[PDB]
Amino acid sequence: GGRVLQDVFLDWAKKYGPVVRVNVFHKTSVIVTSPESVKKFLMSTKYNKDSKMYRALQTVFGERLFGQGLVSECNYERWHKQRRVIDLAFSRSSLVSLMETFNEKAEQLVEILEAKADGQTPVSMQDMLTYTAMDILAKAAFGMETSMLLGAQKPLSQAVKLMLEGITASRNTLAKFLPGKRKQLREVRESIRFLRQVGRDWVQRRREALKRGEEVPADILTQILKAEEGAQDDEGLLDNFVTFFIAGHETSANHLAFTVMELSRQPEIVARLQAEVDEVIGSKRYLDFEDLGRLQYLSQVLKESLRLYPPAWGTFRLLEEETLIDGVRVPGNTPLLFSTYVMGRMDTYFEDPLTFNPDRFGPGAPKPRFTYFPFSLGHRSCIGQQFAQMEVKVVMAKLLQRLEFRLVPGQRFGLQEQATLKPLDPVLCTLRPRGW
Ligand SMILES: CC[C@@H]([C@H](C)O)n1ncn(-c2ccc(N3CCN(c4ccc(OC[C@@H]5CO[C@@](Cn6cncn6)(c6ccc(F)cc6F)C5)cc4)CC3)cc2)c1=O
Ligand code: HEM
Repeated sequence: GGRVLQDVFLDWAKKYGPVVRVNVFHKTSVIVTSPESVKKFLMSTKYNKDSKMYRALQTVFGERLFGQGLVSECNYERWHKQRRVIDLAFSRSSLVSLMETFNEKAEQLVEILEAKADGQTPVSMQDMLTYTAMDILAKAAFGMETSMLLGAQKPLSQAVKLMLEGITASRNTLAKFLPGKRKQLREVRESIRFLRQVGRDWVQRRREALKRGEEVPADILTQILKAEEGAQDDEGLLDNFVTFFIAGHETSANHLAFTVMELSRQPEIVARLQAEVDEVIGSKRYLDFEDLGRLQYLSQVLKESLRLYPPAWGTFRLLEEETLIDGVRVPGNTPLLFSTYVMGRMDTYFEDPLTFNPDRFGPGAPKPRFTYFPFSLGHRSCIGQQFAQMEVKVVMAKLLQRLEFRLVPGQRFGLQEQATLKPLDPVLCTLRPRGW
């Protein structure tokens, strides 16, 4: 069964009102599920991330993973310094110029799949979408080619896989430390060091090029380095390398996987997606930036996919002074937990919440008001939002143009939780070419 901790929180939120104490963490924390509260705490620089919660990202099993990178830096000043600089890499011109990378990798994904489109060969969409998102990220952020889509870098994607399973366990055990052997523990440490070392090398390869007076176009890497000029160590730079290395591919992959998974049982939705893709791009191969804006219906489908299946389920702020929240006195020094997964599944905020219905986001439908935030909100919202929404439309658009998917019998629709929420089963499918 693929219930996650988020599902328990949901149960408790429906039953116990909009402020609920939990005791699964470092502390009595409080899960906060009223829209007004979401607005209050997220939409204000006055509230900041809980350093105690994000320590699980800082280091893992004694090994430095995300450090004080852009996600896990809780101190506002130190965080604003990083964010000002790194923001330059996500300008509109910065993103428009990634379209070629997004197209190249999307195209390459589809060809690999058309090569397997006999209707018998089982293919892990979760693996495939992961390879694609990784190849996009490496090229787009770091100027490097991983070619996982071409069977390359098996150790790299092994290190990522273990690091992530490692995060799952780093939360837990829990009496389960006698059974789950030292093998897993040191493999995770190995993996985490593998990742930092890839960072060291790609920082090297980059510095080498600049030293030969070579011309390097402005980059996420360019901006992470610049955020680090003056530092005694490269250690704050590696934090940011690893953060972007994982954040910039894993959750885009989960989102793609959930979308393909859910679409496999929504034939009407699929037909309408096909109809839209036919009129916007036809059978043309490259999608321009202007084309993405016109995939209106595809936007709604993805928004709806993020409402039921948000990979990044929420966030935590620290409540420093005792405050009254929805009629409940909550003491100072208390961690607040926000969940877009929880709120998206409450019939209080969404009629018939288990029905996948993209019309909820149709033009003219009032936007959800603090009941939906798959990219978080306020100052600590996702820097990579537009980047993600772009690449995901590029991939999904191409799949829809050329392929049809059928989920392999015995594949489940349920969730697991690693660093993020993702499908429990890979998304094993057989494929045919569109029109069969
Ligand atoms: C027995 C022991 C016992 C005692 C000792 O008795 N004990 N005592 C205390 N606890 C304890 C304490 C704490 C927990 N927590 C449970 C989980 N928590 C947690 C924190 C942060 C989270 O952030 C999620 C990231 C955010 O962003 C993403 C997504 N994303 C955005 N853009 C792109 N990707 C992201 C970022 C960067 C990347 F690089 C990749 C990513 F995907 C995902 C999520 C969860 C904290 C630990 C549990 C138990 C015990 O168990
Ligand atoms: C569809 C996939 C994506 C979703 C659902 C997602 C969602 C989120 C959310 C919920 C936050 C977490 C904030 C918190 O812990 O409170 C966030 C932050 C962040 N994400 Fe994304 N994201 C995705 C893709 C991107 C990609 C492509 C990148 C990089 C290119 C990335 C970069 C980051 C970083 C650096 C932050 C921290 C920003 C800051 O605190 O200033 N994400 N993401």
